[PDB]
Amino acid sequence: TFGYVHGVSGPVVTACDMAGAAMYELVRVGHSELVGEIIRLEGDMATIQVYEETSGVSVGDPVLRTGKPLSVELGPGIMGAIFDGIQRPLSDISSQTQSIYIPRGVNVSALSRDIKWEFIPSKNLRVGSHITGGDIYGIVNENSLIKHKIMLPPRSRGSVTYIAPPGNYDASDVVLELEFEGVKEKLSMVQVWPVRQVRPVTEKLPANHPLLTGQRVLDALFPCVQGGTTAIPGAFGCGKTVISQSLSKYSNSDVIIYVGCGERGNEMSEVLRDFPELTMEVDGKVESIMKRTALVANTSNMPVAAREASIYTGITLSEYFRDMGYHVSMMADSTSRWAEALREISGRLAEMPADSGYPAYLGARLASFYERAGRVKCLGNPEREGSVSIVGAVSPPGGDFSDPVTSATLGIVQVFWGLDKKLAQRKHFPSVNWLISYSKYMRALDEYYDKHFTEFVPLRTKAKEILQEEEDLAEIVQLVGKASLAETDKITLEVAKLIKDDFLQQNGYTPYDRFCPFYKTVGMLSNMISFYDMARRAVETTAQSDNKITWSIIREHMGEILYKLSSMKFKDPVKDGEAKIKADYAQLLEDMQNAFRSLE
Amino acid sequence: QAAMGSQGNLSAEVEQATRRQVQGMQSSQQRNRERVLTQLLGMVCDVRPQVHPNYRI
Amino acid sequence: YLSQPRLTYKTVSGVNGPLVILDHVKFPRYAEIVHLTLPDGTKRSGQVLEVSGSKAVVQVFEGTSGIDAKKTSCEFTGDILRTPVSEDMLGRVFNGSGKPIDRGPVVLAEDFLDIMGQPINPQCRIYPEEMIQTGISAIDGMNSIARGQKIPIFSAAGLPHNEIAAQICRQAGLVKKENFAIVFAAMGVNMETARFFKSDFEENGSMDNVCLFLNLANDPTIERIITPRLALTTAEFLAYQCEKHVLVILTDMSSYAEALREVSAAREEVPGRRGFPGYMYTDLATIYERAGRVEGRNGSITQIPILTMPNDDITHPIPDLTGYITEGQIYVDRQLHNRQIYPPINVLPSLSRLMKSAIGEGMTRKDHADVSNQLYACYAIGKDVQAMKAVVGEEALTSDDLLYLEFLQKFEKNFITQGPYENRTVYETLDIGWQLLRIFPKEMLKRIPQSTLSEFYPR
Ligand SMILES: Nc1ncnc2c1ncn2[C@@H]1O[C@H](COP(=O)(O)OP(=O)(O)O)[C@@H](O)[C@H]1O
Ligand SMILES: [Mg+2]
Repeated sequence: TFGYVHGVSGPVVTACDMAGAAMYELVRVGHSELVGEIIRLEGDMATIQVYEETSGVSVGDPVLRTGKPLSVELGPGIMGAIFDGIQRPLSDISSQTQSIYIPRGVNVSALSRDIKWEFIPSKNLRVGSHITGGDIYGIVNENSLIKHKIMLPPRSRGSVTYIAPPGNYDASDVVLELEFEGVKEKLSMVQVWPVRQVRPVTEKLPANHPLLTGQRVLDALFPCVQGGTTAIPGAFGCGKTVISQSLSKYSNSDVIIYVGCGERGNEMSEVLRDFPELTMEVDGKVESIMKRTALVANTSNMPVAAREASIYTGITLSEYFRDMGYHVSMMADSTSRWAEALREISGRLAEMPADSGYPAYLGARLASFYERAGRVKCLGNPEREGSVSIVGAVSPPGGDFSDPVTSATLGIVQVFWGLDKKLAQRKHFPSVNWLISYSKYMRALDEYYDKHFTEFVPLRTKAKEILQEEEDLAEIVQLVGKASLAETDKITLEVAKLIKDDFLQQNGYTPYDRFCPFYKTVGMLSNMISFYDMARRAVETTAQSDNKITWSIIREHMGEILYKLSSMKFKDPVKDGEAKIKADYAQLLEDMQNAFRSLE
Repeated sequence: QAAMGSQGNLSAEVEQATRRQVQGMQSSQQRNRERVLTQLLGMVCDVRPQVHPNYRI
Repeated sequence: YLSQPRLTYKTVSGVNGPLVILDHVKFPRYAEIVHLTLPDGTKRSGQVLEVSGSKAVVQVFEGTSGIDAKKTSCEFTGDILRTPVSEDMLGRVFNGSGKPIDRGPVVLAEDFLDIMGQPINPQCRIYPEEMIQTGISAIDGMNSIARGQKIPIFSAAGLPHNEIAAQICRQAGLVKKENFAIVFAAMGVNMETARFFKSDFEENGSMDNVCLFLNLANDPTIERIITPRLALTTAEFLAYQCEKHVLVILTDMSSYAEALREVSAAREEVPGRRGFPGYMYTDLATIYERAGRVEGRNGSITQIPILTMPNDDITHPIPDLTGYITEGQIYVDRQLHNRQIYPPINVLPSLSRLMKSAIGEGMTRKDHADVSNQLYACYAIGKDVQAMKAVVGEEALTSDDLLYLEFLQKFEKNFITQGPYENRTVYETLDIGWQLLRIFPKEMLKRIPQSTLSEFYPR
């Protein structure tokens, strides 16, 4: 049942006497029992990808062959917890080893077996009942936010022979006993699923509901949807991590799985410190955010091979909660660090590289990762509906969107949130380019917007036309010097500035811009567009008369309106609620109309 | 001139403080030297033969 | 401990570049250190970068010139490069191999630590929430330094990045209105640079709290990629075992990257950009991420990994991959230096990721964040106006544009220009900020809410 180490080249270990080993089986390499996964088979020798540092591993060290593939434990005890790249809890390691460093070769259960969970059965099953994969036969109260559904694993079925009455049970007990054909299966609350296999669904459905983001841009102009996939290929300093944190903090998702794959160590500590201090009311009660989030840490200075396991563990966790009827919006803040791991391993493997040193199958890995997103009808008789969204960062070198990872990613994801380093240098955050970005879900959400708002869509269109027209003018204005501009064009240029400075950018570290409720975004946009139309009309109706209302006349006459419009961001939605904000915006519209009547 | 004399005698204090520390160090280790020799010599005399953990058969 | 005698081999199979390949080795261990003696008595060391069966590939630190095939004698230590560390390393000067060069004795270890180190458990890592007062307005105001932050200075050949680092070493304090142990890795530099820092540390009267590691331009290029780890390993001992606050400065990190690139080429590893290894990022993270505070212990490590940007190319892999790992950068340039501005720090392309937590009520002054953001807006716009005026002429500008040129001109001489020994407080820096911001009318200060302008703007 053992092999022996033949050689070590770093993250790749070669072992012998493993004739019966299959690809993508787990192994334990070394006397510390380091976790690895078999990549290649050459005769009776196996090539092992090891997720822990191989320093100190000797030729001749035993290799334990484990039949089970890389897998994740799924059950109660996930929410609020932080895991490493292979599903080992960091709070349990630190509480058991008393160290500040993560030891190598730690064999710790993913989900604690000491906690006595409060379990209630569905009350609809009886002995002799027929249960199928995905069925829920009880719920565990992890906390007040997420109700943890105990599902029958996929590829399992049979007749019920015993169901645990309501009471206190731990993860080592038996909750459900079922039999199929003589063979009997005893299940606890924890199921095991290979992280490289896609959990099966009844039907993949179109995404027809917004994924609310606490941002003005990245929502009004480039919507994301529940179940959709997007990329943020920002250069260093562009603030893509802050966008990811903002989406996690303030969104309409039920569960967030945050994967720090190659991320700075300070970022995961930042989350653990800040998140417990955030609030999200449930039913009149104030609750912490961490009860509905979970996160995986595989930091930049951790084993590079573990970056692949981290990504697959994250999405597998996301699917698990998707199956329970929750909307999941996971985000892996790197992607490039995963592809980088693939390159380093491919090098050690002496494989023939493709574009820029990356493996030829880079696109294959990204395609199969992102396609696990989507709104689905779940397996299981209870007819759940869920989703997994994926918001993945990319780190193109130099900010040049030409590398194989950015290029392949853009061919897969349906929403492109491109960031511009030259906007970040100006602290124009979020640094969204708004010229190269796009969202392919605009048509999907048009029905939603008409149902709840109506006014939003024509405002979105006019805003894009103004910003695009300003860019078309900026190209020539740089050369002309604003000498040949018509008065109708100067209005576009200055209103476009108004939009850029007050609407597209917001300071996510303030009490007023940390979250931007949609009604506020469309409210203040309506005012900005209403100004555009009234100001453009004012000159269009007077240019041929005996006095033309040039920009300098409206600018001096309505300077107070331009200041009020710029102040619309400083509304503090937590202190001043919807009623005051809408009434305030209505007053600005009246002030504009009255000033225009006195002008024209 | 005042500064040079101060530096001179400041150096004398440095030299005098150093001699104090060196003699104190010698006085301390003289109380443990014999115990350390016994512990170290035992570890040398205790051979402890062993076969490499990875030797097969 | 390791009681078994170590084995000595004369079984060298062959030599290929910097790599000496041995055969007939008993149970080779990966990443173990080998000591070898040349036929002429020269002693050298190297590390096993690959094992396979009875073979092992040793990368020799000093070099492979003079390595024989029949008379070369090698012995395997049986462990990884664990290095002796002690508290009294402060005040000592070492070479890039960890040996003393100050005519003192070898290190009398309190323990032996793995030079590769271990990753700090992110659950016990505590997010930095204290600010360091560098005394430089260009930093303390608009790009604050936190204790536990990683902030390199991006520089270019010929710029005074050595003077800025030296200045920071002496006038780095706290804004709580403190003696930092400095570990300085001088690698890939000439004698005059190393002597400059060594002399400055003595001139500052702080040498008893400074540990130096020197690896000069005329020293082996392979030792240049362990010197940072030697510095950081000592820093980790001091910070996390003895609760001493440590400031670690790594000199031109580009000499690290170039030394690594040479190793990457020698080992035929997969290149990424500009010939650097595809794993350059991972290797840099091993160096950079050895920083920050740890919950339950009163120490910290702050890093300033200054680096030279080849050809002032901010997208060069060295500053690029560093920019992805560290919490921003200070960035100096030639446009300021060529005008005799010191320190020549250009705030526009700079940032501090931990700065947002560091500023404000309970840390410095409540208007800190507002002053910084508006100064960035006004400075960047002034630069945009210069780009315009260079073509259209001064006559094409209006009063809204001239104000930004007035700000830009006054900003660089009042805010950035200081001098090697000008030590300003963070509060004085903000006061200066307001003096410059008050150039504009309230309506143009669009990054600051009226709830702040009404209190501070009138003065
Ligand atoms: N949306 C934002 N709102 C406010 N400040 C931001 C925003 N995005 C970025 N920043 C600022 O700029 C810094 C850079 O963002 P960060 O996410 O660290 O960059 P990266 O793109 O490298 O992940 C942040 O630490 C913060 O100070
Ligand atoms: Mg980031």
